[PDB]
Amino acid sequence: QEPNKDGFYGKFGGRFVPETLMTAVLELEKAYRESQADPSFQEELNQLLRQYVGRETPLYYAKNLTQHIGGAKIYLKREDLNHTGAHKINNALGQVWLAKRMGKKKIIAETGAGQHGVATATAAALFNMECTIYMGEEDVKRQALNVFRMELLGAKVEAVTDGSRVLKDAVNAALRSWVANIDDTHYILGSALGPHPFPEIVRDFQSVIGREAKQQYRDLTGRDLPDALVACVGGGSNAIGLFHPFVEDESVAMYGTEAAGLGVDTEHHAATLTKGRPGVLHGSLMDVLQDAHGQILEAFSISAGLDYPGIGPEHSHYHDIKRASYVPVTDEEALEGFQLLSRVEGIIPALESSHAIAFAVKLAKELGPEKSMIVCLSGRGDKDVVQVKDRLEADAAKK
Amino acid sequence: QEPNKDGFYGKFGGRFVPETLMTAVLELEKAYRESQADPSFQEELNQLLRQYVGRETPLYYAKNLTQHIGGAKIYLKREDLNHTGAHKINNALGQVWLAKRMGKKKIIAETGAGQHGVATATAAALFNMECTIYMGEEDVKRQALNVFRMELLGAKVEAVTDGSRVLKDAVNAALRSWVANIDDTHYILGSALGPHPFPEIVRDFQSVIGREAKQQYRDLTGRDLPDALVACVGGGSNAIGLFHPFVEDESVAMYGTEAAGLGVDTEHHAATLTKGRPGVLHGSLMDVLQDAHGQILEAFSISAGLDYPGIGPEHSHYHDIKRASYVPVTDEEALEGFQLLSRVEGIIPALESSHAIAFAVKLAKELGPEKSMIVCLSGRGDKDVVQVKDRLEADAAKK
Amino acid sequence: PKTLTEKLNAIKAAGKGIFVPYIMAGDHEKGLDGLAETIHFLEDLGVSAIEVGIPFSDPVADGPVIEEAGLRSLAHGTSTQALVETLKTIETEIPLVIMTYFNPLFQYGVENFVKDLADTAVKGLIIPDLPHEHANFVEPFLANTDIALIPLVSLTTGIERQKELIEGAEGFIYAVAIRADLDKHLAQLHQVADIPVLTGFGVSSQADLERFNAVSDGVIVGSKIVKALHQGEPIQDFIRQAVAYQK
Amino acid sequence: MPKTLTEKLNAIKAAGKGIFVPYIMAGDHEKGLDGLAETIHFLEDLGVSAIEVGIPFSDPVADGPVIEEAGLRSLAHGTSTQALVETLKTIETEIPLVIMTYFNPLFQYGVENFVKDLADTAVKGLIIPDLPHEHANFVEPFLANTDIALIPLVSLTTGIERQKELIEGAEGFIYAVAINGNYRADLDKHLAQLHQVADIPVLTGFGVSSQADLERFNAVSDGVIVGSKIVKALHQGEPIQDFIRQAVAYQK
Repeated sequence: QEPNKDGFYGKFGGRFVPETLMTAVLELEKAYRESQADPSFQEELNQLLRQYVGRETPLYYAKNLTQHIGGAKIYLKREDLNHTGAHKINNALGQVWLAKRMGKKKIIAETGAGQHGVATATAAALFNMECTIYMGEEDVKRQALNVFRMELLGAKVEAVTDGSRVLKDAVNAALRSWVANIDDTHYILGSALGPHPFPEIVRDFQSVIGREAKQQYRDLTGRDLPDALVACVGGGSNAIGLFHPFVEDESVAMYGTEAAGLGVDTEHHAATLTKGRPGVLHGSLMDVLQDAHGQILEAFSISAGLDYPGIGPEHSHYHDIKRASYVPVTDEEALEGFQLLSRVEGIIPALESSHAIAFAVKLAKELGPEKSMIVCLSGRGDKDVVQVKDRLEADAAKK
Repeated sequence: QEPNKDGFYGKFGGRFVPETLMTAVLELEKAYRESQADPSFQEELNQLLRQYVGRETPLYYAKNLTQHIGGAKIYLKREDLNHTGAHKINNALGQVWLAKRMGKKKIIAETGAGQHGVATATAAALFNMECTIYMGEEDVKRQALNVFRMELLGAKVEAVTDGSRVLKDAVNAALRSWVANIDDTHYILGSALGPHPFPEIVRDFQSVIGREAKQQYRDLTGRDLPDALVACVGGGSNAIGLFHPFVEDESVAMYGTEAAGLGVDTEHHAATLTKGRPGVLHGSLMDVLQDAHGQILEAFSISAGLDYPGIGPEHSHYHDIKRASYVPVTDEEALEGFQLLSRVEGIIPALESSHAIAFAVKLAKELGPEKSMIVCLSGRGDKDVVQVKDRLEADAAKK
Repeated sequence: PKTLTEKLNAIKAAGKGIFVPYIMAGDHEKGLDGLAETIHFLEDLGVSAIEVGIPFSDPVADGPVIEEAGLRSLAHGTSTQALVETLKTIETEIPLVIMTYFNPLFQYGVENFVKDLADTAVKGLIIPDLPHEHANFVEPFLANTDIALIPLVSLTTGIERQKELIEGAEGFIYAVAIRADLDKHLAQLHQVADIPVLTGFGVSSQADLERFNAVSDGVIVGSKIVKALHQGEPIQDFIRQAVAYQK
Repeated sequence: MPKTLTEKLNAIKAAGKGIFVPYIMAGDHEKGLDGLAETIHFLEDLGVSAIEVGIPFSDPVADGPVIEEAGLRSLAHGTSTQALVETLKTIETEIPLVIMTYFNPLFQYGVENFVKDLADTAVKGLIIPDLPHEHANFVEPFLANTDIALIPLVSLTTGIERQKELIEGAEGFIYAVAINGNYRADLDKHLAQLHQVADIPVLTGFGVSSQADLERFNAVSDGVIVGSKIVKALHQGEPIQDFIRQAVAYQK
């Protein structure tokens, strides 16, 4: 099975968590199977995804971008058109709905930049559930606007003063609050990381990306399968949501674009599968950037949503059995893609998705105009206009 | 007809423009009739709105908001889910695609807040056409983010330095450019306010809102027609696009919410149909805020997208023949509607649409649980988060 | 047969060039009280007519110098009603051509505007934002009156469009343009025109006034004269040489 | 066949004495791992039962804020599993040592390499907080026919059936942990129930900051593990020596 009984995708995954947390993830796996056996659960979620989030998102043939590159045809899975403007809402809405079926009343999560905190707070307000988002205090001071967004949606943001007051401390604060209030609180992991069954739950809720693209590509082009799939990779939620519905279609190649930061051979990157190796972190056996003694190294990227040292266990499995390729994409390469898609197609992409766009133009030249690819446009770039404008202005006066 | 050959909806409308501009308007109407006779023009436009913009937008039954108010069922036509986050793109796309049919190569427009500038630049990029957005210099120094947005989309932002350097000067700068280059340039009017055939063209491109909503209401509820329609009015584009497909259904009431600013009885408001009388402005005979000597008064509103002194002539017709009621909504009521929808439904609305939410709350209580209404959620309110945050922090300090 | 048509046809028959200054009502230190002083100043120079503008808050066919004069006039409180009251005390032999955008005229009432100016020197009317397609808002009110509705014609339009706007026109024809390509358009218009044609471009020197006298029947000056009277600059000698120009 | 740690701790229990196990972070010292011998002999001369010795890890999930800071202090010196092994081979002591490490540093070093390199040291136990019972097959096979006991951790709030599943065949001692910390009377009852079904000493790893806390937990279990109070004191240069004397001398 994938994952198997103990939560392994091949050699990777599991639930390497303390016994105090083992009770919560066991209960969560049991409640998850019961929701899969119930047809009324998936039906209510399908209708809400349709009427509230706006699914299904179109598969848009980027005609201008395709003609500009002169290579393979590029089809963009328009996840940027979701309510909230990114894919994260698929997982959070599915997990809040699961929390309602469990009889829970409180929703908690952590965030760094703020994306998962907004998606979680949105899904909680839809279901009239109390929401608490844990942030490191140093992140609260830097994200006053996202803090206002989450409070606008009715959520309470709890600043974590302990430790370094960053995302690493908010994760522990949220996990400790999850165990303490297990009888009425559900913790929503934001990506395809963490202990079993979180990678499986996040994958299935994000599989609406690939299942729609597969049927949309056929109804649109008349062909059977695209030749390649491309998605950016942080923890791996949007990539595995696009890949998994195609995993048994051997002719469809898969590419996950990693954040190479300043350069794969520099001190500031996030290329997990290019420079990392298997280790145990965040309750999962996975590839992770680490020193020779097993200490986790800091990840760097121009896009905050991709600076994670690890990667989902299912992606490490794909990388192991050579089912998917994982390519580094640099800070500057992602900036070109951000500006390119804006003026060529009129779509302002997120800095995360710009890594996929950037590699998309590379792969397009390689495959030639006789092939086709589906790129997951994970999010819109409004949250990144301020950062990009400063970066291009600072570099203008300096060069 | 409506409008007749002279461009009049009952008593309002017309082509009150100088003779230098009449040729551009007469060419526009001629070519527009050609696009209505060619079936491929709609087939192509229908697919792009589907693939690129994201139509059809869902009609969302706001369950929480309906039970919170305790009255009529509230259905939200989710124009906030459009690409670019607003309804303007419906009109910019149709008019640029109309300009593509006319053999034009350059697209121009003016904007104050920047929303129509962004929408026009987005549509021009889609069809690979040159775009210049005329913007008053006082607006350019205050909207650095939207100016960078328009430049990201490949558009040139022409800072109008002549005159008082406001939206009034940008209209002149844009219209002079249109006539001087009429062989290659087309001018995009932002709302349903202007000389014939612009109000008719804008209404028809925006009629996808009410056309989709009529069928979506029947598919979702099994009932025949809603009892009321609510929409905010600036120039009138999103409201007439919701109203017009229902115009022949007498049982459907229509409500347009005007920006009342600090108060209708004060000097800072924008309630055109409440405190205005018929005048001639922007090349059309319409209701407009003016003094006793014909000078056009300045309009004020918390939402800059609604501070227009006049209103589209078809609304003046709707208002005169009692087809639609027009009700004012103060800034304070809209500011509460902004926070109410964000917390109850997890949807952050535009400050413009917050006027519609504010009135829909009142109307839902009055109609009762046995009735239903469709509210046009014209746009999302990410663009308004910064402003609302500062306003809420300023109101707490003073009181 | 109205007064403005015959007054200007005589200037053309006498070999002289028609000269129509364009002032803005209320643009003075004393406001509208200085209008009599301004009209009588230009009368001693022998001008053919006088274009008087009504300041509007949202002008569309005015240059930066004229728009700057309209705002200067709005401060003193100049309105259509206030100008009509002043014109009842204006006594002059020069015909006056009232320029106004349609909304100040629409609010005051078209019929009230005509009836209250019958015994005045108002002989022509220019409404830039009132096209030929909406002449019914004004033309029926000008029958049995001595006020001519001045048509504006764009030289770059088709000749059938021009002959459509000139049919039955009185007073004069106002030629507008969106440099040698215009001379062919303006001469073809003078060919099919029964009344005089006038050019309302930005003439700044004597050479510009003469360049159009070979093809039109006269010029209209505004920016140069309005800016000179505001800044206290010499203009009095420039107007003399323009009137005395022989053709 | 029987592990040494089980027998040594039974002897403390047999003498009517509570088991006292200090918890220190290896490398949390002015001179890093070079201060480990000093700290151990300092605790040995106080007569403690066993010494829990921690391996610092960059992302702990089960330590309190005092121990988390001790791990950061230790990593600055460059403390690694490899260097601790080298240090432990030179440490002579009669006190049994219990390695505390999160699984990744052990996983990178190699569990078999770790066990075999520590064959003739004072290491008698092993605590891996993030290696639950469901993944014990990563370590348990390599501990067969050695003198290193895999210490199981038990959450008191769980069901007695789950707790017994974790205890089955355990050696050394049982590490009772509790979520967070009326409520305190239910802890003593859940803790005393685990003491019954258990066949080896049951040690409390909760908040022990005084002699009253120590004597409270000895009424329902066999001893306590003190970490934060000793780590904070040793680093801040605070007195702790007398607190350990009274703790060791406690007569049940």
